[PDB]
Amino acid sequence: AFISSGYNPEKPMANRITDIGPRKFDEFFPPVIAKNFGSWLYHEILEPGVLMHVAESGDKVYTVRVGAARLMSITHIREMCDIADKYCGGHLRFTTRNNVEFMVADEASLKALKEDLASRKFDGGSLKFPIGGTGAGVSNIVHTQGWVHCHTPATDASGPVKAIMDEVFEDFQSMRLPAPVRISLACCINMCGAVHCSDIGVVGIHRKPPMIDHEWTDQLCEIPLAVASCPTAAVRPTKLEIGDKKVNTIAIKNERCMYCGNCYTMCPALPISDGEGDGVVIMVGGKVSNRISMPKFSKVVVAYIPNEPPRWPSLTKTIKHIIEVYSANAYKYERLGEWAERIGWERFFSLTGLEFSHHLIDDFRDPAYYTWRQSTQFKF
Amino acid sequence: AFISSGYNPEKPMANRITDIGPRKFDEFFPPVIAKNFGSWLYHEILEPGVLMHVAESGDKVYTVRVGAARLMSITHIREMCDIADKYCGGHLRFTTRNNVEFMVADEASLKALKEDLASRKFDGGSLKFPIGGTGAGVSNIVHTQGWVHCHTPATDASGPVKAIMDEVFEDFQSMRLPAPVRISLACCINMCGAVHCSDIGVVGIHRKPPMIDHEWTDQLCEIPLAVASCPTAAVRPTKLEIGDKKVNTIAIKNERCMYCGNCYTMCPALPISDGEGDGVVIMVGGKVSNRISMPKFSKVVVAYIPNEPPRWPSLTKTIKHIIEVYSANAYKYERLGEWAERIGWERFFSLTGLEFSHHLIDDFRDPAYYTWRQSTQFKF
Amino acid sequence: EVTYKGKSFEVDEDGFLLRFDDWCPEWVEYVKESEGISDISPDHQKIIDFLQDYYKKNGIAPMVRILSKNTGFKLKEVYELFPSGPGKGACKMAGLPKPTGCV
Amino acid sequence: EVTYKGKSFEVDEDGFLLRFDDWCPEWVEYVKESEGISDISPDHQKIIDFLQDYYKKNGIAPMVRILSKNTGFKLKEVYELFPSGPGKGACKMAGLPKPTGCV
Amino acid sequence: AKHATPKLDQLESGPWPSFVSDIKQEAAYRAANPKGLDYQVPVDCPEDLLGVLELSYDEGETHWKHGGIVGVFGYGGGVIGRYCDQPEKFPGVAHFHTVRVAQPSGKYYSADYLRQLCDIWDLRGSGLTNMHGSTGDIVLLGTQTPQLEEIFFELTHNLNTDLGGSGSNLRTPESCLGKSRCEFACYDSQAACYELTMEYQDELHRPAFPYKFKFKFDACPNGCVASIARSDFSVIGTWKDDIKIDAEAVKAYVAGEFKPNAGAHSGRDWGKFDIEAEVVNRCPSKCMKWDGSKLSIDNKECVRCMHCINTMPRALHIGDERGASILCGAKAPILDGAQMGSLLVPFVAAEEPFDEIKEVVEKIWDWWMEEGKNRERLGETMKRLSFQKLLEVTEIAPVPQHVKEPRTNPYIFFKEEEVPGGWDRDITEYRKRHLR
Amino acid sequence: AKHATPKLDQLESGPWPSFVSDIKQEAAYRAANPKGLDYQVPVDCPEDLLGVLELSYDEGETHWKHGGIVGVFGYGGGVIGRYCDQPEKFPGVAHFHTVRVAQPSGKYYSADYLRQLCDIWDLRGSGLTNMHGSTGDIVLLGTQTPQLEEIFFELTHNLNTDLGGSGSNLRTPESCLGKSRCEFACYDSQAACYELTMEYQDELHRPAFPYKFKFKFDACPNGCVASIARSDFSVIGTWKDDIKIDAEAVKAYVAGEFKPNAGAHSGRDWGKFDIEAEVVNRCPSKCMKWDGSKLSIDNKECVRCMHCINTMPRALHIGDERGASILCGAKAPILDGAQMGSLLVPFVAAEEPFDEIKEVVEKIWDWWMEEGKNRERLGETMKRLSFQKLLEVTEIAPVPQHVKEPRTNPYIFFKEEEVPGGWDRDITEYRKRHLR
Ligand code: SRM
Ligand code: SRM
Ligand SMILES: C[C@@]1(CC(=O)O)/C2=C/C3N/C(=C\C4=N[C@@H](C[C@H]5N=C(/C=C(\N2)[C@H]1CCC(=O)O)[C@@H](CC(=O)O)[C@@H]5CCC(=O)O)C(CCC(=O)O)=C4CC(=O)O)[C@@](C)(CC(=O)O)[C@@H]3CCC(=O)O
Ligand code: SF4
Ligand code: SF4
Ligand SMILES: O=S([O-])[O-]
Repeated sequence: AFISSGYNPEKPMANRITDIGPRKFDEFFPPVIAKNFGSWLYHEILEPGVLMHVAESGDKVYTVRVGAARLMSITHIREMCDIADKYCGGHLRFTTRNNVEFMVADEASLKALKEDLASRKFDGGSLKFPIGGTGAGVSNIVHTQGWVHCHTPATDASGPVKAIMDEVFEDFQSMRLPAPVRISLACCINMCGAVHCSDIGVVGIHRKPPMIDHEWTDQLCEIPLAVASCPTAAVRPTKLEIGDKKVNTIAIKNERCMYCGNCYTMCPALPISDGEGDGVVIMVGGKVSNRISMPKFSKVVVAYIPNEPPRWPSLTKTIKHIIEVYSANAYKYERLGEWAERIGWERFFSLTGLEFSHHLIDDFRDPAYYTWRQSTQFKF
Repeated sequence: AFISSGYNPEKPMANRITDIGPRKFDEFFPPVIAKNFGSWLYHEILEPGVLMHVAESGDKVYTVRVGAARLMSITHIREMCDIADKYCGGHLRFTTRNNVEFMVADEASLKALKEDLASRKFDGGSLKFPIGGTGAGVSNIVHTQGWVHCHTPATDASGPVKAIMDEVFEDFQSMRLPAPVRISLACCINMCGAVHCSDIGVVGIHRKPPMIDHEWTDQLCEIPLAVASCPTAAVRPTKLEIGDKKVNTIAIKNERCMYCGNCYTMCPALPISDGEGDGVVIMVGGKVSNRISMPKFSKVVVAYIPNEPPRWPSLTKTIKHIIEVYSANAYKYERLGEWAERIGWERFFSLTGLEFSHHLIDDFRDPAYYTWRQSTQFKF
Repeated sequence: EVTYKGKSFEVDEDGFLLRFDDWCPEWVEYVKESEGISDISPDHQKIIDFLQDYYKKNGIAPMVRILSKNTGFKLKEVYELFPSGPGKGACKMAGLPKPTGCV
Repeated sequence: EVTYKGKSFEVDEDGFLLRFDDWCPEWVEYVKESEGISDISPDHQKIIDFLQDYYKKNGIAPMVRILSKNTGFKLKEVYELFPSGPGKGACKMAGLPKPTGCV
Repeated sequence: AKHATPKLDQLESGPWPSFVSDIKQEAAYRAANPKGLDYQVPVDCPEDLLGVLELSYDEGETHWKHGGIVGVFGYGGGVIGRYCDQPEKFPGVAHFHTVRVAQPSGKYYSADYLRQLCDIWDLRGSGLTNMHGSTGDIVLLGTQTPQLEEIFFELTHNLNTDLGGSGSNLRTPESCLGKSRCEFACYDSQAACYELTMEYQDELHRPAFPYKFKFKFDACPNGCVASIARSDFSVIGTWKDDIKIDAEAVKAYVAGEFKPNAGAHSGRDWGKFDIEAEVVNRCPSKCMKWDGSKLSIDNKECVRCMHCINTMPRALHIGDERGASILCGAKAPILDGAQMGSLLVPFVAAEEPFDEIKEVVEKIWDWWMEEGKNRERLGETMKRLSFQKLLEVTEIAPVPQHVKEPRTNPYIFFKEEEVPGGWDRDITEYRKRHLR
Repeated sequence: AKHATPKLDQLESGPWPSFVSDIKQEAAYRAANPKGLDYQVPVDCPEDLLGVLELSYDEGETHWKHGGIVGVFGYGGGVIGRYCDQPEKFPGVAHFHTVRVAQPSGKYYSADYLRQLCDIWDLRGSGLTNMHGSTGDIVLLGTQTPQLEEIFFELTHNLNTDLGGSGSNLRTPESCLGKSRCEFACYDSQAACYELTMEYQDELHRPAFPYKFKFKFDACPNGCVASIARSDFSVIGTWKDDIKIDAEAVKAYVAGEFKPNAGAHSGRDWGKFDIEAEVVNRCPSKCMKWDGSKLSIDNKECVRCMHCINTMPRALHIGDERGASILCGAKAPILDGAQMGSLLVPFVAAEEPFDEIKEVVEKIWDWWMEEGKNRERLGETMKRLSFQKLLEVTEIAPVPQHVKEPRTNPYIFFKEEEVPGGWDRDITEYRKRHLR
């Protein structure tokens, strides 16, 4: 039973509002925020998930950071709105890692807010609003669409993220590491998000070249685009006979293909996904902050871990172990990447016990050479 | 006035001796050397140019290192042979930096050897055997052929080397630097020698694309070789009409040419040298030892210094100044490259006063990106 | 898949022709209304013609800046003619392959 | 530059023909002695023929490993036929351009 | 439809908030329809999503068809169309388009604003969202094409909110929380973000670029929005003068009254605060000094890494001469390798209405829009055409900070007008002194 | 001929030994001919060289014609022909070929041997040399082609010495002085060098490679022959066990009895030896400890950089378990950029007759000789075909020390055998679960 919103399909451009952008940033600021905007002096992390900011006026704001699945219902949003109305004057915030923050201007409200949040659970038993994600621990996982919405993934996002957070949960609620550890996940090498610049990155990979739908190559795709989309120039135009019919199609040099899947992004006739072939790689040692060392890219340390829905045990076990040895060895303030670099990647491999395979050696173009070892300086 | 050596041109392969190699390495060892081979315990640098090695047997060997122009007459070699016969039992050595070493087994011989060497001079007044080249100073300059024998240079070798050594001479005879400074020179980008891995490197460069001898291109050259010899793919085969005659020749995309001169190396019809265009670049910060830091490549810091025979004042002045500021700033044992990297290349430029031009920014392929600054970490 | 004035058209969920060769002037009339167009002016035809010429000659859709330069129609003008844009609008009506990548 | 049996040859200081086209079977006879060869056997001719075929077809002299593979003559055998080697010897006698690079 | 989900059910256990449990609750809420809503899309939409997801988990492969081109009149992007590859098996998600909605910079909301948004999505959507997309957008996950224009109308007319960006355009910009709740903020990152968002509404809604382009604003080098890694045009806050030192405050840290890093490491016993070992010796520039009573800083050698400040936020503060650096070309791997932003402008004024920043952006677009190749990110155009070209088009003179290190190779290009005699030379002249 | 050399004359002043003065003296010696020699080449040869050099200084351009192909029967290289571009103006150097003569490893000579060599060059050469070439060869600078076979005959028959290498072959190998005169030597670098030189005489004299190839032998990481920068196949000495520590000797250094770095820094006042600041704190691995009386080393974390040893050569010594590392691919810029040797084999036995080393060389040549492109250095073949391919042909398993850091990009190649189902898949099978 159709319900118009006032939109007139007959006059599509009538009453059309455009270029209004989002609501101005300061529109929904809590009063204490708006008043003390740009006049903060210092802050304290009262405990995992709780912060306090002190303004020049003496005014204080308390922040309670809570975990969230990112992918959420309007039912859940409404519940948070209820909580916000109860303790925060109807105000709330989302972080850059998709955690939720509730702010109050007094200690008593803070105490009631936290006790309430900590008590809520989903029927299935999981915590609705676990408090934490602060300081030197493991916060939320920056992630993507996976099998929930994307056509190019090689793994899921929501599933593995839940499986990982369950495994490292204690670190979401405590600050016991040498430095914060950022975990990000992406379902394909497009690396939407932050995997390429995180302490620990999980990326979905393929291990087989794409299949070629010859009947549709020249119909559905712009062949020259597919040719220009290959980082290794494995894609080339070709002609193939089919049922007394010659067609313009594509040829792929399997030996030159590294299954990036980019040709499929450009051409629907080049499907690549594979249940058994698909898996995940683990990259470690990236960072975006300029603190102490310059920002770093994460490096591939595990060439392949198979998809094991719905819990991805191998993935999670491996991630937990990496955090364990990093935590037991790194200096205070030392990011995972800084630690691995200081000790030498060969010591990172021996301490972690991770296997070093031929896959880990860069072979992509001229820059690959600079990743090799031009020195006798190395530990046995 | 032909004088045969016994060689019979009529019977070239008669009495032909081949594949004998050089004289076995240990054949001309001094007795003390041969006896104590591989049984040395420690050594001392008694003074600039003088060393002492102590063997497990208690035996001692004293070494006197002396400068040399590398390019030398048999007359000079004979003089050294005389000196060797007088004090060293007829034995002598040449170093990897083309200095000469005279060894004795007692202190009295050592005293007489040095006083003799230090007294000899060429008619023009230059020292024949200046003693030095040890420890933390400036030793001999590893160099090339220049205008004395090569067809591809963009500068001279012997001339500039003499001009430089005269300017930094005091450092050849003393050990006052934070660490040894290696100076190397090459007449073209082929960088024969060690310029690309020295504390200070001087390399001859061109600033104009090659000329094309169209009448001889297809006659004197293997065109495909010339095409494959360009790092920037500026070289391409072409056809040109000349006096009612079409010829197979070469075309060069001037805007893609960086005057490396490699196409001339391969094809005589592509001369490139130019009196006014040619000059020298200065590179600094390289090192081959694995001591403290891994080996380093030298980096371009001066895009162009014109050729000024016969003394190359600008070249020498600049080199001396670089050594001065490095010496006044670096820590003990700190190589020039280590120092520049520790303080940041921007502080190296400001302290040295060297101009930073657009030429210094790498623009060659994918690796160029990694030389840029991906961080907010920088000094004003 | 879709029928119009006795003509059968094989199309995808987005309403794009699966084959450039299956295109005919009638496809334009059938699609226009869905793309916010009532009358196909000469400026519409000019844009459609260009896309078709470029595709037949190059095997690819032209870049937006190329469409504008050759056509003389600035982006604003293009949107006035084709409300949904050069991709969803003009390319669909011209019979070119559906735009791909991260749209 | 150089004359032989009544005919003239334009050559360089190294004794190489300036032009492949100026080559003739007589050039081989004139050059041989200077290259440590008294009689031009069929094995000599085989090598000479190959170089010429390869050059006419490719515009370059073949790599040593290519000469050996196509010719069947291992490097040792090549040097027995041409004492000064495949470059200074066979290439010169075959009329190919003088080898370049850091030789 | 109702399906069995034995695999997904296992993701309902564990502590971390479960997306499965949440999707189930939304499914249950729609089925109950306590508000008597006339659902514009299948009531079982969320259940069908769970049905498809279970299938994908079973087969280990996505079940969404390739691409999709849907949208709203007047715009070229903002909606990510998607169609299930087994529409009869899961009709609830036969059409499962995503709508990107423009969010406020720093994402501060009111319960009332969010409720109105939910009300809109409840009736015309699946009831599922993403808060938020990695680019910053509010994401309305799943609806049908006929609802697209209806939602847009309600968004613009009722919610007074626009759509976000998608395609080869200027995507939705985002910033760190900045001055709103941080003592480290060197400039108003939220205002810059909102200002530029409004300034370039046309470029955002109507793709006119060779490829996508992103802006991200960090108020200090800590990089809370990760602009250096996730935006083609990164604006990172900084200061030009000295770090402010509160002498009494540092003594208080040394005395153990103030907690190191605001207590960020309270979960473990790191011993007592050692200012010398924890800050002085950790300074990358080694420009700090601790004489047993007073801490000093050789500011001219400070690289403003933030370490000392992050460690003693009560004692050490950013300078008073504030602004920002502009870094360009960050992008994911495809095609030529991952890039982070390369420093373009070391220090630029960063105060409203931020004209100096806009000027740079526009000079970059003028060049890249015309010279950039199809589907070529700015970072790749920089690699291909050179950092020198970028400097030239932005009218910025070369400076040592533009480089981490000078070039190693000698393949140097020179400008013809700078070399005496130019490049046109006569071989016959040369041949006069150098015979063949 | 006698020419004016006003420019070159200025290079006769100053302290450094003058090449001009030396060339003049050789010219004067030949003119005097005190031995009544029947000079095989122009007596004024050296004067004409000075004449050409002055001209080049005047015009700022070389006066040597392009290339030159001269040699000796039986060999493919060893002689670098050269012809003046103005032969009528400077007839003494119309032919100015260079002869490369094989030198002893480490360059230890006897006055008698050198005398005989000079006698040969006196009569058939210009009297000028290069001691030595950058590759290690003795260089006889300047002669005429008719003398080539005459010199070779005298060299082989009288001097019992061969020619060195040139062209696309195995060039003359060289080594540091090694065990002959250094307490740091981990293996007999001179013997390895001589052994391999003799082993591969054929590859050296008769070019069979795609390009040039060099061997260099350093008996320790200090790299006195610079094998890591100037040889395609670098052999650098090392030890596997602990560094030897002489407790009394270290006290003597601390006491100031022994000079730091053997007195290498005696020219300046660096203050008193500070073992903690000068060695402990300079160790890159930070694996050393000084408790005020004793120095210890965590050898498992030592990267054997040589710093501590170079600094206290009397107290610290190399280990007893000696061998060497093999690094590959160093080369100058042309074509694809400068390269240094990349670690291939971390530890290999390095004792005569050095079969283990030879085995690696030969496995490398087998591959590169066939797969290497024309004029492609090994380093470039490695870049093009991958470090993985080099490991495969040498039968070396991948090890973390083969890398300075793992790859950043995810463009990973897998061996088809490693992947379930291989690469042959049928679209119609896939199309069954994923409709178009
Ligand atoms: C295309 C697709 N992406 Fe996406 N993507 C989101 C965000 C990112 C970010 C992080 C950021 O913007 O902060 C990156 C890395 C930084 C960068 O811009 O490179 C990112 C990467 C890409 C690439 C690679 C680009 C390159 O290599 O130069 C592509 C391929 C291409 O352009 O052809 C690609 N992305 N992406 C985020 C947006 C949400 C929002 O508006 O805030 C995601 C929705 C992930 C998330 O869940 O947060 C997102 C996902 C996607 C794919 C659409 C997902 C969907 O089904 O809705 C898409 C469009 C794949 C496609 O349709 O072909
Ligand atoms: C060609 C020519 N070189 Fe030469 N070259 C000598 C030595 C070196 C070294 C150092 C070393 O061997 O220890 C290098 C750098 C390391 C490396 O092998 O790359 C070097 C470089 C080159 C290149 C570049 C090679 C590349 O980029 O991959 C070429 C160009 C090419 O191969 O086509 C090149 N060189 N070279 C040294 C040898 C003396 C000896 O036998 O000991 C020199 C005589 C320099 C010296 O004075 O010590 C030397 C010089 C030359 C040129 C010949 C000089 C002459 O006139 O005799 C030559 C042959 C240029 C040419 O003929 O085209
Ligand atoms: C809420 C956030 C901002 C937003 O929403 O707009 C936010 C708040 C604060 N940040 C602050 C400190 C600094 N931040 C990081 C940097 C990282 N922080 C971002 C994230 C956020 N920061 C959001 C929250 C995300 C989440 O839910 O958890 C990242 C972006 C990302 O991960 O993708 C990012 C880059 C990560 C990287 O380097 O790789 C950094 C350097 C760390 C180091 O090197 O050691 C410190 C220095 C330090 O810790 O002492 C405080 C102290 C600033 C203040 O108030 O005085 C705030 C409180 C911090 C806290 O709670 O412990
Ligand atoms: S980037 Fe800096 S100013 Fe912005 S929230 Fe993070 S710490 Fe604060
Ligand atoms: S490389 Fe090492 S062993 Fe050889 S001479 Fe040099 S310091 Fe001694
Ligand atoms: O002689 S150069 O080719 O090494």
